[PDB]
Amino acid sequence: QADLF
Amino acid sequence: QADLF
Amino acid sequence: SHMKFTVEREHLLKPLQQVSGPLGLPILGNLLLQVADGTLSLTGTDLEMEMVARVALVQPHEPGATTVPARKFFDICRGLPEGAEIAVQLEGERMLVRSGRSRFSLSTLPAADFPNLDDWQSEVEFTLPQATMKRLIEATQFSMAHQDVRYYLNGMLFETEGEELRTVATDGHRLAVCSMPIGQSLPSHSVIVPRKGVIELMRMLDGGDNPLRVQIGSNNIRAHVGDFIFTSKLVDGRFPDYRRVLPKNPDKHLEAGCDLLKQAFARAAILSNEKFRGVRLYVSENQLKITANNPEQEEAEEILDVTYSGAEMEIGFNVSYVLDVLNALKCENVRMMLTDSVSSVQIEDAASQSAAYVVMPMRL
Amino acid sequence: SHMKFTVEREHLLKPLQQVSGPLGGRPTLPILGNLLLQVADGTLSLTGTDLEMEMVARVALVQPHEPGATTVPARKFFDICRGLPEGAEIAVQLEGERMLVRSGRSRFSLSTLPAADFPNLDDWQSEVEFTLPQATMKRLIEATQFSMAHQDVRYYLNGMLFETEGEELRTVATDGHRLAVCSMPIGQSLPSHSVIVPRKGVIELMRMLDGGDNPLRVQIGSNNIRAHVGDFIFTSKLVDGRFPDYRRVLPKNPDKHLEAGCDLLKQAFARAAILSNEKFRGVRLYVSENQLKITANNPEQEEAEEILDVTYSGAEMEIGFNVSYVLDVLNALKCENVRMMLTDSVSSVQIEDAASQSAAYVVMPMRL
Repeated sequence: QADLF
Repeated sequence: QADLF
Repeated sequence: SHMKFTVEREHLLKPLQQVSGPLGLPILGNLLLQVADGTLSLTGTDLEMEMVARVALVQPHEPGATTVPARKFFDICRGLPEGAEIAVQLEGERMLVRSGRSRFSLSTLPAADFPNLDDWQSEVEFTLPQATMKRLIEATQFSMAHQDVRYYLNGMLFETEGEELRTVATDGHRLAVCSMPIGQSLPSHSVIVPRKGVIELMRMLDGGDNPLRVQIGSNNIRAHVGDFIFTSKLVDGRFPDYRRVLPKNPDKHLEAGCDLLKQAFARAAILSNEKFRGVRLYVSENQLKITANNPEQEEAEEILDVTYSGAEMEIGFNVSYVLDVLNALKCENVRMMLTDSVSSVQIEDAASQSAAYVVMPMRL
Repeated sequence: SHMKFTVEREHLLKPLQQVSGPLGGRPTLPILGNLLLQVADGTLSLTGTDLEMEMVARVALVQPHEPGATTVPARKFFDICRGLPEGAEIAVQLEGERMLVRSGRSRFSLSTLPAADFPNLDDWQSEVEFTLPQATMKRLIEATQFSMAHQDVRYYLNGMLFETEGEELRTVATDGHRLAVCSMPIGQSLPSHSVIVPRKGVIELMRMLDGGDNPLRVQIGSNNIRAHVGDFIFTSKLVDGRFPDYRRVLPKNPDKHLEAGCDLLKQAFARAAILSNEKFRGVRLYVSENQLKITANNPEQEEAEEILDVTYSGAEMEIGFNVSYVLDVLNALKCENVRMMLTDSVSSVQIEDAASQSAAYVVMPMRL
């Protein structure tokens, strides 16, 4: 999972 | 609790 | 060796849900699928019992067998749209499920590895309405023991006598007995069905008009309902005899409304000890007084108008056992038949003697 | 100090269930398991608290009463009242350190804790005030609540932003992987204000809305929020942190637009999810001319493939997502058609109802 911010 | 049998 | 079939989703859904019942070891998490001459057979097992469903195959098919994960297969079929055609085929060690432009490739385990119950012979056979079997189980199931060291109590007695089928359940503190006429002469036979088997048999009865056919062996019971076949192993041991458990001469008779009695016991239960659940009953002329107290010295008192003309007496009970009985008796009026402070009570529907309940008191 | 009241069961049941909302978890302080009961000039007040929030219900007393206050076990008191028959009259009075509950020939003696020991939220002053229909507040919370974090170390994410701007009330919720934003017109010019409501408070506030025609009055302070609905008053402390700015989270120029039926997209993702990894929940999306292909695989090498007809004219691309985050969005969008606005494989996606821009959803992808 990539971070949104 | 009393035993039934 | 190359199993293949095509079935409408709506003919697959109920059979998949049903056979999945015994589930909850790898192979044990799978359903056995078998295609042979116009029949798809689906089997689920936990080693103690097995559930089988038969689905007629009206579209071309190729014979064979495999085992597939039950939950994943059911969720796939359930998730497809209403009216979907489901094409299933074995491709090597994988089972393919195709419908529209949806494709699923499931892992499998060999059909030859699926466990079967041992071959057996039927001694007793009878048919009855589904609703009768449901009534019998529902009237007594709550009285079964759970994990008692006396193995034979963690189940339910199924007994044929004369023209009746009877169920008996007890945990050594309370007992429930129900019998129903089934319009056919039967041999005298008694078997203990394990509690998980009782739950599975209950779940297979939709209350519909498809009759239930029962077959009883020395070590097995089998129930046929529509396209479903349930088989369970039986429990060993000497089940208690309800005829000897029923109070000999319960001379003190109390009568009251079932709902009013149930609601008074349910309110008194709130302030009963969480561990012991003891309530105290005081019977006097046309009156019942229910009292409960807990370690915080909180107290509940209920006074009810009842029909009672006997001698005054005090008796203690576990309120959950009393409430279980009243909840099972889905009737207008209840009769409680008492002897003394140290003796069991018999409770029944004041209008029907088909079921009888026996509760041993507590020493408060 | 001789509290006494008599009330009809049906006037007591919904207020008891409501005020009990904030109670339930690890009951550390004993009095937190109790409801505060206060009788004063024609009113019975019932209060439940968990220290962070409080729920108050006011019951008009039409029968004689004597003023006072006590605290009583919430579950036992509610169960007693709920267990009494329809139409029962409930007479309650304090007798020493015990609270008595009488109805018909039913008598209950409950233990108490002093009303003087019941915790109250510190006195505060309202800065913002507005009224809106309950249905509008419900829509705002329901459109975003699922995107709040649970137990994140960035404590400001374990709640929901309540924001007033121009004539709108807006909610924002995010957990650092996905974000939900919804705004509705209030029909009143409002000052610009932003507060974080704790997640337990959001859920409770959500629970008190019956969607009914009773309007909702909101009051916002520096450290508190308060909602008045009919005879109920909910108050919560606010979360003191810097909430992310949705304006900076929304994809800058999502040039690749895909349109498809909401139900068809949701059912295809829900079937593909069955064969996704149980821990990581990864699905792979391949977009091509008027087509979406969804694939999922798990460690057992099982595979699900869904092909859908969609509206799409952009460049071909592959993108991975946690399927639960996608399904959450589609489940929240209770509409006919959806629009997914894409940039590239490493960038967030914006999802919305193709017919309404009132709510917007942003999901960060997974590395394929």
